[PDB]
Amino acid sequence: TSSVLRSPMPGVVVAVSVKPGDAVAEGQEICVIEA
Amino acid sequence: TSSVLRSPMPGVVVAVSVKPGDAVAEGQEICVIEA
Repeated sequence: TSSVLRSPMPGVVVAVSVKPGDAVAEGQEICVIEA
Repeated sequence: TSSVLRSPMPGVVVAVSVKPGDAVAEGQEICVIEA
């Protein structure tokens, strides 16, 4: 019933586009990480 | 140089574990989405 998203790399989070309670669509941006 | 993480499914974000400026390790939890 649930998905846990993890970072694919070491880096720094530069943007986060969602907060708890927001809906998401498949393919919708969650965050951006710089290497 | 950068990674864009997207939702793998339609759902609702139930938890977000990072904010801009935080470091992440490979495999570190970003968020949890419920279907």
